[PDB]
Amino acid sequence: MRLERVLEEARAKGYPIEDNGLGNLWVVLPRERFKEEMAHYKAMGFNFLADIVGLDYLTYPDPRPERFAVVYELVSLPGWKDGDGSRFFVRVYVPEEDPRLPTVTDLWGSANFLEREVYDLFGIVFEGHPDLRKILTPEDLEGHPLRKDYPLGETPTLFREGRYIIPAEFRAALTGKDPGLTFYKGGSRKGYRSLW
Amino acid sequence: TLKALAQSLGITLKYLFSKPVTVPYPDAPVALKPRFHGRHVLTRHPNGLEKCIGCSLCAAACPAYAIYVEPAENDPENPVSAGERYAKVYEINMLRCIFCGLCEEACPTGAIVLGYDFEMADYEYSDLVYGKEDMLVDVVGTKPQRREAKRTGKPVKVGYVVPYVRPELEGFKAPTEGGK
Amino acid sequence: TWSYPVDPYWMVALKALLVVVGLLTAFAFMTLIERRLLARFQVRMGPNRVGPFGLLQPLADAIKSIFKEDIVVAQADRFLFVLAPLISVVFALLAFGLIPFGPPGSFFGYQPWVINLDLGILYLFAVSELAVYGIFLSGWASGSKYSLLGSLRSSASLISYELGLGLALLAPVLLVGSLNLNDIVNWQKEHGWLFLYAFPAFLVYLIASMAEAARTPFDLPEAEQELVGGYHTEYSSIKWALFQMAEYIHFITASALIPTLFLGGWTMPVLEVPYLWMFLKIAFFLFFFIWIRATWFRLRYDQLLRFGWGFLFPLALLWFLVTALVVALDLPRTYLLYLSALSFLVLLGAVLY
Amino acid sequence: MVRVGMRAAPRVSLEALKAALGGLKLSEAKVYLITDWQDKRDQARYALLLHTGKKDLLVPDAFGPAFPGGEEALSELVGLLLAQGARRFYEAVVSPGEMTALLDLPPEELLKRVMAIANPTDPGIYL
Amino acid sequence: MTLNVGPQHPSTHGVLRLMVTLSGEEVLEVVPHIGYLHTGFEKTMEHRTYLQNITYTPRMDYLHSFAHDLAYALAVEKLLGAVVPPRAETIRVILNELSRLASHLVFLGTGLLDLGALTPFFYAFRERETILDLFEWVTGQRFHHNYIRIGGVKEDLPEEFVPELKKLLEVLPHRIDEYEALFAESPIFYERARGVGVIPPEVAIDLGLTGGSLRASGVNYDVRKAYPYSGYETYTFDVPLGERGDVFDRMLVRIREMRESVKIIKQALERLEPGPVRDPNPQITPPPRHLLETSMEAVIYHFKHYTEGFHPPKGEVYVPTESARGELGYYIVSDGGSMPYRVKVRAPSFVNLQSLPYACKGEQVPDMVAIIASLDPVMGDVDR
Amino acid sequence: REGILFTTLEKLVAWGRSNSLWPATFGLACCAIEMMASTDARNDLARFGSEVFRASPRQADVMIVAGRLSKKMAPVMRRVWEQMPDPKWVISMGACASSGGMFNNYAIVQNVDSVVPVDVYVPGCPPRPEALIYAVMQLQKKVRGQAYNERGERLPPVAAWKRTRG
Ligand SMILES: COc1oc([C@H]2C/C(=C/C(C)=C/c3ccc([N+](=O)[O-])cc3)CO2)c(C)c(=O)c1C
Ligand code: SF4
Ligand code: SF4
Ligand code: SF4
Repeated sequence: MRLERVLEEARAKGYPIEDNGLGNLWVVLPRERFKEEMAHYKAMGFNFLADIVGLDYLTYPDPRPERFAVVYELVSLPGWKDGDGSRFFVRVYVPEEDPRLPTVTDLWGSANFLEREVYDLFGIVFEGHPDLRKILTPEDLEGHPLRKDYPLGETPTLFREGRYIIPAEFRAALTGKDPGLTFYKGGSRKGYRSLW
Repeated sequence: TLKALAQSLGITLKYLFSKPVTVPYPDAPVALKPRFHGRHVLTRHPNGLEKCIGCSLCAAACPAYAIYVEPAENDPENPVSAGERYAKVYEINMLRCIFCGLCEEACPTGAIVLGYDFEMADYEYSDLVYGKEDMLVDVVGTKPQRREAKRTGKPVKVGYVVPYVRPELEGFKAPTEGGK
Repeated sequence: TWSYPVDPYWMVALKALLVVVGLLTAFAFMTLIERRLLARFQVRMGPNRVGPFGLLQPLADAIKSIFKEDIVVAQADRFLFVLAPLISVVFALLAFGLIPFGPPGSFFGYQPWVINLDLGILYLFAVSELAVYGIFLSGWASGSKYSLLGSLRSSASLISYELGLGLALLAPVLLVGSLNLNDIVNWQKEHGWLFLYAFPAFLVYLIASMAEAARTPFDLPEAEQELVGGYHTEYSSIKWALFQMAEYIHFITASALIPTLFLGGWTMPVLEVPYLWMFLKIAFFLFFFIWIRATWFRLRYDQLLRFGWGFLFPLALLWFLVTALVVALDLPRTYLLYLSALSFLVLLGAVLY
Repeated sequence: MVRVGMRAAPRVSLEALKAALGGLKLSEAKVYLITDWQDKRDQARYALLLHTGKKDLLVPDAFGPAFPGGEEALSELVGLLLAQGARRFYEAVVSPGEMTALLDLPPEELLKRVMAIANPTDPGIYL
Repeated sequence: MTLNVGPQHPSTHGVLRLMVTLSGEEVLEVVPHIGYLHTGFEKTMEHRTYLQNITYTPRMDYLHSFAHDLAYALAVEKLLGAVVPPRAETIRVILNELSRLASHLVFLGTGLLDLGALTPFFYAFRERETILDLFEWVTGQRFHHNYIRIGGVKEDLPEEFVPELKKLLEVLPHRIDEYEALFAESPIFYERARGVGVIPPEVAIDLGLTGGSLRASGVNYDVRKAYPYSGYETYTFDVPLGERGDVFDRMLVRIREMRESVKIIKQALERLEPGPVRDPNPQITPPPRHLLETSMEAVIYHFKHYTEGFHPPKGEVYVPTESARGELGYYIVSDGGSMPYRVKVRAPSFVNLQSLPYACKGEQVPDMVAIIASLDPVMGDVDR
Repeated sequence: REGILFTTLEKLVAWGRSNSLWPATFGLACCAIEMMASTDARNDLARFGSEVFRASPRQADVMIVAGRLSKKMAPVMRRVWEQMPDPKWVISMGACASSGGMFNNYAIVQNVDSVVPVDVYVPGCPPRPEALIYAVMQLQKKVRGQAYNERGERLPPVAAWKRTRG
C-alpha cells in the first residue's frame, strides 16, 4: 500500500519515476533532497535496506546524466509487524569529479559494509560513514576496480611452443560500443525482445 | 535432557555394527555416470576420417580460452577430416580448462566430446597441455598413466566403471559395469 | 608392602624398560584401533593400507615424526621449550608399576608389578599433578599467548577435577584402611568389586578422569576448533610426538586404574588368570571411552568448572561422610551395598523422565 | 618515471641500475618483474618496473637465463632489492609482443596495467 | 586482548580474519577482515557472453549454486522475454530444493564439527554424497554444474534419474528425523546454544540478515512466499519459524526446512508430465543438434550463438530469489551487447556477516566459533 | 639429516615420509570442499595414513592449495608455508591454483608456483576426490624417487628443496 503513496509523494515533487515493463521501479532523487527524502522513506515504514549498487557509465553507448550512480533498495518485510511488501529503489547520480555521498549508516547499519564496497570498487567516498576502509581489494591495491577505465588486467593463456592467446583480441562477443566484425550490427544484434 | 546422550550412544553403536558403507578407490572401480565430464576425446567417423574440421567454435566459446586450433587444408590423396579443413594442432590446457561442455556443445561435427578420465595428475604445468594425439578415442589412459605403463612395462587399467557409454562416444572403449 | 617380596634392582630396571617400550607399542596400536573403531562408528572404514590391519602404520608415523626438522622457534625460551616435553613424558611413564597384573611370581617367577609402595594413591596424585605442570610450562615457553590461554584452561580445569580425585579416592580407603594397591585388590578379592559399595564416588572418580584431556570436556583444548591449546603448535619432530605419547599413556593408565581400584583388578572371582582379565577390562573401558570420544560434544570449561566444583565435589564429600560414619561406627559393611545400590537406582532412574 | 638499462645487455643493465638505485630505501616500494610464459623459467627474459610511490624506474628486458649472464645478474638484482628491505614482490605476465610496446606507453597506462596484472612471487624462484 | 583469530586459523572455515577485541572468556566485540578470496565475478562477468556466464555463476556460492544460476537465468529471461516450459520449471525447482538440502547438510555438519563432535558430519555427508550422484546423473558434474540455460535447461533428464531420486526421497525423512531426534532434545547443546546468539529481530532487520537466521527469531520473510518466482505459488508449504533468535532455534528451523524441501521435491516429482525442455526461440536457443545437416538457418544460428551470443535489449533488471542463506539477486545492466554491461550481486552472506560483532558480543570466546558456524557464511559469497 | 646417505635408510625414510604424508589443509574455495569430501564415508583419504589432519602448520608435511588463491591471501599462505617444518610438500589443487583458471584478472594469482613450490598439479574443477587420491599417490611415489616426467627425467623427492629462500 505504501508504494502507491511513495509514487504520489515523489511525482508530486517532480522526481522522475523509472519503470520497465518487468515490474521493478526506480526513483531518482537529486543530491540535496537525497538524505532528507530517504530519511522520510525509512520513517515511511521501510524496514529493510537491501542493496547499494554503484554504477560506472563511462563506456555506456547512450549518454547518461552522470558517470557514477548509487542505488539503494528500501523494503518493508511482508511478515513483520505491518508489512505491505513495498520494495523499491532509489538512484542518485554522483559526478565524475565529485565522488560524494552522505551515508544512511546512521539509519540502517547495513550501509556500513555496502558503501565501503562502493568506495572500494568505485571512487565514491561516502559522507558521514563511521569507517570508510577498503573491504575486499588488497590493502595495497591502487585504484577502484569496477570503473571501466580501470583495467580488468588479464594474463595470456599458455600452450606448447610459442602458441599463445590474448583473450581481449580473441573475443568474438560484442560490447555496446563495439561496432562488430561486419560494417555494423543492426536488427536482432542491436537488441531483441520477444513479445511473449 | 540426559536421555539424549544415551540415545546418541545407542545410534552410534547401531551404526558401529552396520559395517558396509564406503567404496575403496583404487581397489574398487569408481561408479561414474555416463554423462560425466572427463578427458576430452576426438571421435572419428566410420570411414575412419576424423570428425574435427578445425573450425575453432570450441575455442571461442571457452570461458577460460584454453583451446588452440591451427587449421590446414586436407590432402585429397589421404584426407584427415571430412571437409576441406582439419586440425593440425589441437591443444587444451587442462590447467586452464574448467570442464564445461561448451566445446562439446558447440562442436558441429561431434569430434570433441568429454570422456571419463580424471586420473591426469602430473607434476609439471608445461606437461599438462593435452594435445590432439593425447586425447583421441583410440588412446586408452591419461598422460601420467601411459608414462607409468611405459616406464613400468605393465598395461593400463582405468579405475572407473560406468553403466554404458553414450552414443556420442561411438568408438569410446571402456569398462562397462562388468560386462567383460 | 606387608607380605610382598622384593626383586633385585636390575629386575626393576629391566621391567621398567619393558613397561616403557610396551607403552610405546601399546599407544601406537591403540591409536590404530581407535581410528578403526571410530571408523566403524562413523560408517567409514579405517586404513586397510600399510598393515593389512594397520599394524605397520605406526612405524610410518614414527619414521615421519623423526627427521621432521626438530626446530627451536626463535622468540621462545631456549630451556623450557626443550624441557617441558621430557617432563610430560617422564611423569607419565611412571605410576604404572603399582597396578597389579597378578599375584607375586605370576610374571613367570618374580613380580607382576614394579613397585608396591605403602602409600600408592598419594604417589599417583603427585605424579598426576606433574602432567598439568608440563602442559602449562610448555604453554608458557612457546612464546605464543594463544597457546598460553589454552594452557591456562587446561591447568584450571584439570586442577579442579584433580582436587575432586581426592574426594573420590577417600571412600575406599576408609573401608580397607591401607594405601597399598595389592591390599586393596585383595580386599576386592575377599568381599568383591569395591565400586559395589561406593558406586557414587566411583562415578566422580571416573568423570574426574575424563577431565584429564581424555575427552568430553575436550576444552583441554587442542589447537583445533577453538582457542588453540598449549604444549603444541610450536613443536615439530619429536617433542609433539612426546606430548601425544605421554598424554595417551596417561589415558591408558587411567583407563586401567579405573577397574584396578574400584572394580576387579584382575583377581576375577572365577578363572583367576593373571594378565588377561586386566587387559580385557582395560579394553572394555577403552571401548566405552571411544564410544564417548565419538558420541559427545565439548563442555566449554565454564560449565565444566561449575559442574566439577559445585556438583561433583560436594557429592563426593557427602559420600565420604556417609562412608566415614559407617567405618568409624563399623556396624555393617552391607549397609554400604544397600546405599550404593539405591544411589545408582536414583542416578539412573532420574534419566528416563 | 625513468628508463635505465638496455635490452639484451644484462651486465650493463645491472651496473646502470646499481648506480641509479643509490641508497634509495625500498621499504614500501614494489618490484614488478614482467615476463612471458609463466612456467618455463629456464628460458625466461625479464623486465623490471620499480614503483616507489614517489617516482618510478624502468629496466627493459635484459635479465634472465635467456641472455648470457642474465641469470647471475637477476640473482644479484633480487639480492640487491632484498638487501634494501623489499618485501612486496610481484611478477607480471605479458604477451611477448606486449613487452616491447609496454615501455613506450605513457607512465600512467603502463604502470596501471602492470599493477593490475601483477602476481605475488616468491623471490626464491629468481635467486 | 585484541587477538588475531587469523584467516583460516584457527578453524575459521571460509577464510576470514578476526580481530577479537576481547579481555578474558567473554566477548567484547569482533572486528572482521574479509576479501581474502576476492576473485572478481562482478568484473570478469563484464567480459563474458551471457551464455558463458552460467559457467561463472554457480562458483560464487559453491554450496547452493543453482540459486545463483536460477537468479541470473530468470533476470535475463525477464530482460529478453523468455518462456519457461512447465517441465523445465519443475526440473529447476527440483534442482533448487535439492541443492538447498545439500547446502543445509554441509552447514549443519560444519556447525557441529566447528565446536563439539565429529561424528554427525559423516552421516549427513553420506546423504549429501548420494545427492551429488543425482546431479552427476543429469549434469555429469558433482557441483559447479553448467546445466541451466536462459530458455530453460540444457538437455533432458536421463532414464535413470527419477528412480534414484525416489530411493533417496524415501530414505531421507527418517534420516532428517534422526538428526532432529539427536539434536533437538539437546544434551549439552541445549546448555550451549539456547542462551547464546542474541538475535533481536529489529537489529537483524536493520543490518540486512535475511538468511533463515532471522525467522529463527520469528520473522516470516521468505522470497518463496513474499515473491513467488519459479512456481512456488503452486506448492503446499510449511514455513519454518523460531521463537527467539539463538543458535538452537536456527539449527532446528533449518532442519524443518530440509524436511519441507524434501516434501517439495516429492510434490514436484509427482506433477511431472513429458514435454519440451527449453525456450525454442532461435534468437535465444541454438538450433537442435539434428538439423545441423539440413538447414542453413540452423548453421548460421549455431555459429552466431556460439561465437557471438545474443543481444538482449538495453535496460537494467533485478529479481530476487531465496537460497539457503536468504535473499539473493543479480542487478543486470545490459547495453544491448553480447556481453553484459554490469552484474552486481546481492551477497546474502556478505551483509549477514555484519551481525557478527553484535551477536557474539558478551558471548563466550569459543562460542565465537559456534556463532560463526551458526551464521552460515560461504566466503565465496562474501568475498566474491 | 635430510633422509639420505644410506642405501637402506633413504629407502626407509622415503617409505615413512611418503606413506605417513600428513596433509595440512588450507581450505580456500570450492576445490576445498572436494578436498573435504575425500574423507567422508564413501571415498576417504583416511587410509594411506592421512586419517589425522594437523591444522597447525608446525606438524604437517603436505600443503594442498585448495581453491582460488586471491591476492590478499597470497602472503599469509606464503608464511603458512614458511611456518611448516622443512620436510614439507605442496600440491596445487584445481585450475584456479595451478594456472590462473578461468578468472584471468587483477584479483587472482595466475599460478601458485609463484608463492609456494608445487609438488603435484591436479586439474579439474574441482578435481574429483579420486583425482586427489591419484595426486597424493603421485606425490607418494615422487618422494620415494619413483617419479619420472614426460621429458624422461626422474624428479627430486622433495620440491621446495631447490629454492634460495632469501
Ligand atoms: C568447514 O566447511 C567449510 O570449509 C572450508 C575450508 C576450511 C576447511 C576446514 C577444515 C577444518 C577441514 C577438515 C574437515 C574434517 C577433518 N577431519 O579430520 O575429519 C579435517 C579437516 C576445509 O575447507 C571452506 C572454504 C568453506 O567454505 C566451508 C563451508
Ligand atoms: S570444458 Fe569448458 S573450460 Fe574446458 S575446454 Fe571445453 S569450453 Fe573450455
Ligand atoms: S573440435 Fe569440433 S568445434 Fe573444435 S575445431 Fe574441431 S570440428 Fe570445430
Ligand atoms: S578450479 Fe573450479 S572448483 Fe577449484 S577453486 Fe577454481 S572454480 Fe572452484
